Amino acid sequence: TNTKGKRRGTRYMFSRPFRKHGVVPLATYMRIYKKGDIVDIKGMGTVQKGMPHKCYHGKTGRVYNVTQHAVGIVVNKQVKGKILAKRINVRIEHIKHSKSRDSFLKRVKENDQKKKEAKEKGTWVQLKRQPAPPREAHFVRTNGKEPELLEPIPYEFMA
Amino acid sequence: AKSKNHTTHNQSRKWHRNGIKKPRSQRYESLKGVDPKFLRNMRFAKKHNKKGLKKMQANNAKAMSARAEAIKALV
Amino acid sequence: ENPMRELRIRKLCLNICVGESGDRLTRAAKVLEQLTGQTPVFSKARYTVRSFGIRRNEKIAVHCTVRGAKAEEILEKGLKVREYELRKNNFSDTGNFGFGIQEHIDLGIKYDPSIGIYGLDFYVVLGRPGFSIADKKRRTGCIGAKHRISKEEAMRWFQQKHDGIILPGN
Amino acid sequence: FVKVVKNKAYFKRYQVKFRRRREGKTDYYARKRLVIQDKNKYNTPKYRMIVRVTNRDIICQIAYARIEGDMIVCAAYAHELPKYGVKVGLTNYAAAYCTGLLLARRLLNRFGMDKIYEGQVEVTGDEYNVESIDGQPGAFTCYLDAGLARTTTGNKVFGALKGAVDGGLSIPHSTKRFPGYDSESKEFNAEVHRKHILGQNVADYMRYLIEEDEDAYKKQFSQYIKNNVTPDMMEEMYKKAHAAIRENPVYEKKPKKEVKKKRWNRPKMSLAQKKDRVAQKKASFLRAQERA
Amino acid sequence: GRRPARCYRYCKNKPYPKSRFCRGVPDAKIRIFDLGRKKAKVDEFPLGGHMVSDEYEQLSSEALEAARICANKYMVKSCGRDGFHMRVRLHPFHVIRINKMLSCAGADRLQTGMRGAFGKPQGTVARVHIGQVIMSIRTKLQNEEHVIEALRRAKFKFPGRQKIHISKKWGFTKFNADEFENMVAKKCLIPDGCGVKYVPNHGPLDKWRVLHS
RNA sequence: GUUUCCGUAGUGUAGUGGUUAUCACGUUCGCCUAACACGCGAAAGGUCCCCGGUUCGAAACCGGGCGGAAACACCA
RNA sequence: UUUAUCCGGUAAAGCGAAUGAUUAGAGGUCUUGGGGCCGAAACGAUCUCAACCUAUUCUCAAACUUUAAAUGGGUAAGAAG
RNA sequence: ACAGAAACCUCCCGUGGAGCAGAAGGGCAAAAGCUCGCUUGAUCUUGAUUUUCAGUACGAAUACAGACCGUGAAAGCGGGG
RNA sequence: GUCUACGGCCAUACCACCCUGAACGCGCCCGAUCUCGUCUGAUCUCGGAAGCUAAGCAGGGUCGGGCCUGGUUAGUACUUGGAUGGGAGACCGCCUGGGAAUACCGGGUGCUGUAGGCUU
Ligand SMILES: [Mg+2]
Ligand SMILES: [Mg+2]
Ligand SMILES: [Mg+2]
Ligand SMILES: [Mg+2]
Ligand SMILES: [Mg+2]
Ligand SMILES: [Mg+2]
Ligand SMILES: [Mg+2]
Ligand SMILES: [Mg+2]
Ligand SMILES: [Mg+2]
Repeated sequence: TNTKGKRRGTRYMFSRPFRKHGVVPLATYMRIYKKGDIVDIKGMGTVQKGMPHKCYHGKTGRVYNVTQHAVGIVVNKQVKGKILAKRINVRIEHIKHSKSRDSFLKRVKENDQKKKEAKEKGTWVQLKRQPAPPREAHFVRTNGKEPELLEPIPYEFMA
Repeated sequence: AKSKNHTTHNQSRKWHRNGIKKPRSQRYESLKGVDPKFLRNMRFAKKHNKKGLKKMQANNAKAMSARAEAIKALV
Repeated sequence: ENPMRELRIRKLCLNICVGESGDRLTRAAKVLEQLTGQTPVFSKARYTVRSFGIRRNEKIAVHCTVRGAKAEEILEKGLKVREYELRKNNFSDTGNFGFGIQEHIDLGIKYDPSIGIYGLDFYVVLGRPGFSIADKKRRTGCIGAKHRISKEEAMRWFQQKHDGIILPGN
Repeated sequence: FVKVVKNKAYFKRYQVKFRRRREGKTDYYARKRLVIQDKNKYNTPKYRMIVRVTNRDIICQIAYARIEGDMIVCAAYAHELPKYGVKVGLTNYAAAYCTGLLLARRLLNRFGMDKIYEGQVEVTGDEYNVESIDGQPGAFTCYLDAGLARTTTGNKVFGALKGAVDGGLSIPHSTKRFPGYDSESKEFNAEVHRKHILGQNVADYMRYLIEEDEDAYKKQFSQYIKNNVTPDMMEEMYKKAHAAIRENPVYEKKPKKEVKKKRWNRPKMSLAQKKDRVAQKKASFLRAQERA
Repeated sequence: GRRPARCYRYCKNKPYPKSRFCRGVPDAKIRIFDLGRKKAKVDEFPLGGHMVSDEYEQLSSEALEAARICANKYMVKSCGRDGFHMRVRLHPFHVIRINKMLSCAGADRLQTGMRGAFGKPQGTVARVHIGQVIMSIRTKLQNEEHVIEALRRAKFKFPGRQKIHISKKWGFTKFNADEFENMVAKKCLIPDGCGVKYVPNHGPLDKWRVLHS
């Protein structure tokens, strides 16, 4: 049997990456979070107060609370089946803004724009994304060379 | 009388037979867990919305008649 | 011609190591007191050694740092006991130098049958204007590449202010 | 010989410090403590009053911290004080007052508040603490930033703070280290702050070092003998600045456009100009030593 | 003494290197990984003969022992005591274990069977991959056949199979042998006793100034 | 193989809690004796088994090993 | 499953990158030694072996790591916008 | 100077090779290390959440809020390590 | 062109040495009356303005070490799936997809934020 300890096996997880042991860069606690914002937890060794727990390391969740230097945040945690939407309290040093959201809200700001315009025209524009289509028959042109002849090369034991 | 000591063998089958359910989320989730100084204030904000309903109602008819004028000036 | 490369004394250090911790040390504290004019600090032991009779955090020596004008006045009246002559390996790689004396009465000091004869350790940290860059608090820095006092630059310092005869052979 | 400490491996594993600590300028712990705002606010800035008595001039400036680099809302230097009749001694504790007084008034004329919270007027050197006015805009608040100054009693950094507090800024300050605090009875004289604020620590030095000997005078302060400053006058130099600063604080920065734009830096040498310097040597080496 | 090499032939368990975590290891049997004239120069021994493994297996310390000796003996011979250099390129590094021989006296009364099955160190063993070299010899280009036969005899002290191969390098370096003389004059390569130092167009110019001077 | 116990002067053995090392014998030198004993005075002698760690400091406190010893290996 | 986007320290790799092992020579009175041989002795000469280190080289690590996959885990792809 | 591989003093190099009561593992440099001065946030009081998990306790922990304070120019930090 | 004050990302910024810095500043620097601190005005605190770019700092320079990025190593090592494929076995080949790391070669060497200067 193994030990239930809160920081078991994190020997390699919470470890500051490389050539970064030291002062936390001050930007990381001067960006703002407000309820609704989506956040990806990523623990960190230097700050021990308010750490998450290793099963949330790498997970995302939205924000529901904001205290003086921590953020209440709801993530999903799968347990033997049933997924429990549970809310944890994590100090800011272990948190980033997830740009996972931000591809859309840029497809949105552009979709809303491309619909307000081209509405004075009435021309229906492709608003939906659409997966990578078949590559659309074209030409190839060799100019004045035949292709280069390739031959499988004779084996020889290198060692 | 030795026995098997553990396994997660067909467990994936079992808890996926009723199809692991992402927790059904409604709008308007509970405020339980938010810091008291927020609520202890936002309840006073909510409790006295009505004191100041006269401003809200007349100022609503102002924009309602200014945009009944904006949609009629278009006509 | 050198604007300010005036090789001058930054400090003069005195040390009386007497691994005895009490009398023979409380009396040696008046020697540097009388000779300099400033209360000397009591040093203590780094850790215990058996064969020497010293214990951890037990007081061993008493030392002093004299700078400014009174540092030239004890470096002078220092040598002239060694009669203005030193050895090649006293001028270190870093531009300092040091000479021990054997008896503290030959420095113009009154001898008592109680207050015995403890020689001391003269060491002299040569400097140059702009050396406190290392020691300050805001915006510290390293002292260039030149502007550092070499073993040979500190040699002919002493050959040109106290006219030493610095003698070769270990 | 020895083992070479600075190996190839020393530099491969060596992680540099944060730059502003290489230059030895920034205490970021005590900047993390000072600057970051609580996330019950999420946008409202946290102002600091910065004072860096340099070597010759006392800089004052108020800043909040953004993520691109803290922006400066208002800066007031000590080398602008000659406009208000202070010619000399502008790294001295008396002048850090006028700098911090200027800074406070030049900040309070924007946001239209120069007509309220003027703070102490004449001068006392006592406990003053602006109390925001009901029905009016709340008083301005910031927190003194000492930087790297060992803040023992009398040090000008939080002595320039007394200038801002007298100007109308609500900065939480004690008096435990204002010049005048008696570190053996734990109280105030408050008439020692009288002198130090108006320069009588420099006047009474200017009066001991006149009767005792000359030529120490005129070497300790020549530009105080030149420019026709004297004792019995210094107190009535800063008492005019304290009034002249507070009637017009606004800056009128001098216009600037003349420069012909020459380059007396030295440019970076291109690739091929290094690439031939070798092969410009090694033809001077070869040719030379294939003779003798 | 020791179980036959059968039981410890395959690489089953993760490497068990001698460290603070296993101790009391009996010192490896093979000790001297190179003999002959290891005081040779690169300029006088141009024949990199190899003995390359063809199977992913283990080699006992005592096997590398006999394989070296029996090659020292068909060498200094036809070659002479000076005319070669032999390298063993597998240091027995991984520690092999033995449950404690299930020792019993008489018929028996008890042994506990498997409780604490974990056993003691018994010896050491080399890990070998396909296409990885075991032994390498270098002599004069004159003496090729005697490298082939000296390595051919060492195969018979080894389990599994291994091909004998003559390298295109010069002696023990990494440099293709058709190119050595060219990279020696003009000094892309500088003799360094056995090996050789590849000097690039990288360093300070004075480092050159020594050469071509 | 499992579980215990020790190692200290030439020898057998004390000893402490982490600041010191004993006793007895042996031995060396004198003294008595005609000469040995006996007796009386003085003497010199051990990394405190080999190790690494903890500690201000280990002979003594831990961990490993080496040597000498003791106690279990029952139901068929 | 795509499209974005974070998370990861396993296989492999590396050890002329840390830690830990480890072979060889060249280089070094580095230091120093313990033996020598030629020396009264002498960093004198020549060796030698030890330990270190200056460029190198052979081979390794489950309780080592500069690097670093594959499979894989989060979210997000709107009207509760 | 006595002083030797070790006492004491001085300069230079020193990314951490030390230290952080203990096992290891992480973390740490005008620090979390060492030295001083002032102290009792190791105090009183509701809830919320994390950790083992049935998503029960106990233990331990994380964010708050309300009091009384300690400290510091202050921002802050502190309800054991 | 550049600096000073406060910075962000934290080596393309470090380190080693070499050369050049007009004016503003930054500094070295000169003193201990007061404030404050020391065994020592050495550091810290304070009053200064006689000197100098000697150094820090800035700017460059090095077939420089380091880092940052590309190429190669290599479609190699490894791997998701697949077969009544091979092999006594170790292991190996192919199909369907993904795809690294050194040594070895190149290129680069701090970008900027706000507020103030100087080159008027
Ligand atoms: Mg069974
Ligand atoms: Mg501070
Ligand atoms: Mg793992
Ligand atoms: Mg509280
Ligand atoms: Mg603590
Ligand atoms: Mg001075
Ligand atoms: Mg300069
Ligand atoms: Mg210069
Ligand atoms: Mg380079």
